[PDB]
Amino acid sequence: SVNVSKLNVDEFFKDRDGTFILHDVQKDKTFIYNESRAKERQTPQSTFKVPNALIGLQVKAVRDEYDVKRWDGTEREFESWNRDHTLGSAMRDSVIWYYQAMARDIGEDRMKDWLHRISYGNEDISGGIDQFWLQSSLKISPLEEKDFIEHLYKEDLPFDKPIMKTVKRMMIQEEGDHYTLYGKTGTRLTDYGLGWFVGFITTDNHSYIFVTNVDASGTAAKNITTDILKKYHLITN
Repeated sequence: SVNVSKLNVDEFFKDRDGTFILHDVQKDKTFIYNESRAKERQTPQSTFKVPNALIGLQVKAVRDEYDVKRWDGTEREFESWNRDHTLGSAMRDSVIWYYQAMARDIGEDRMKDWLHRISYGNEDISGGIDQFWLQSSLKISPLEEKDFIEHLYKEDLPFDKPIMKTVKRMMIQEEGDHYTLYGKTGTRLTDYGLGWFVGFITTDNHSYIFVTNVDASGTAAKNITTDILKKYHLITN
């Protein structure tokens, strides 16, 4: 099994400004590439869909991963956004409008209370109930994102356990024969100059929490992550 203290990911960050964090759950060891950036609080983008979904389910703003919100008919920038969505499909396709509707239903008071309860970054929602995670007031460091995802993995958060199971299932990106990859991307869609992929991977007898944060798109962040996990024989088939 991989010894994360001996990782090297230099080849995947050439000509990039990024950080990579990998935590071995069973061996309780953490590798960090670019610790300075790992400590820098940044806007979470669609990585906020993870805590947003937990809170929205917990307060019954939405019923389950299948809660349908009908598309209003307005053509938006991405084709995948221009159809009816559910909590789960809107996570998979980063459908901002769905999560904005849910955030408005959660409301400022409950959102503030929950972000304080889970100590999510600077907890700053002053940018607006349906805007604060989108290159706005809320900021969280890559290491803080790793801690949050690790708490979700271990279910050391103050949510009902079935809600945490549901949201983790909504994060499934690839279900192979020998591994399951969970994750959420985020991108700053103005310049595509801030990108995230946060999540975890399970194999037989091993699991790992990861965060990639980079001066590129969320897709680039995800591809860097999967390249690293493949290199170390965690993503196989």
